[PDB]
Amino acid sequence: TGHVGHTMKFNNDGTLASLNNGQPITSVALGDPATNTTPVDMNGADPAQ
Amino acid sequence: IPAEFGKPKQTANIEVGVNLPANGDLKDPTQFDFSDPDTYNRSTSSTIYDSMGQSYKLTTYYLKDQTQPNTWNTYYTVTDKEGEKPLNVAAGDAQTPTGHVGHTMKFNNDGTLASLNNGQPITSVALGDPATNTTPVDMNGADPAQ
Repeated sequence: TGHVGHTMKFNNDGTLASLNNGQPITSVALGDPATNTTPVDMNGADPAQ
Repeated sequence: IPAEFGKPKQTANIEVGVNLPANGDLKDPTQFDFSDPDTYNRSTSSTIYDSMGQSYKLTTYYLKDQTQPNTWNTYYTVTDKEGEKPLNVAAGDAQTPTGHVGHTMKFNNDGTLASLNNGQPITSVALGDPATNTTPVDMNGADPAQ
């Protein structure tokens, strides 16, 4: 359906192994129609947040 | 014993400070018509005086731009005894197919003012001069170049 998340991996002892294949987790712009297929209706706020 | 005594002074500077609703509906700049309230968002009334002391009603119309975010279109109209004649700005950056010239207001994401009339001061054309305005104000013998 095009919903993009991130994967969290853990070791056998319960400790954190990896997050998003080692890349920082940043989301696409909330109210920007050019980058997000479902832009947030920001009601005049900054769409690039 | 005069009923009215004073020296009339014409209106030259009008300082307006307003807060514009950020959640208001977007409007079409090209479809603006001061006779149709649904084309714009808000309208305020102000009273102005000519050189001879006649009172006139100045109605200010605010439109929220749909094409450009955080952008507002503001129009001016002068009300005389024949009707409500729109007032045009000489160098305003808000233009309509109907020939009504306003000025554009841009705002930053934190809510502060970003720019006014592309950085140029707001000067309106002469009220009663038919050579400068397509809709002259009938100033009743007062100064037409105000």
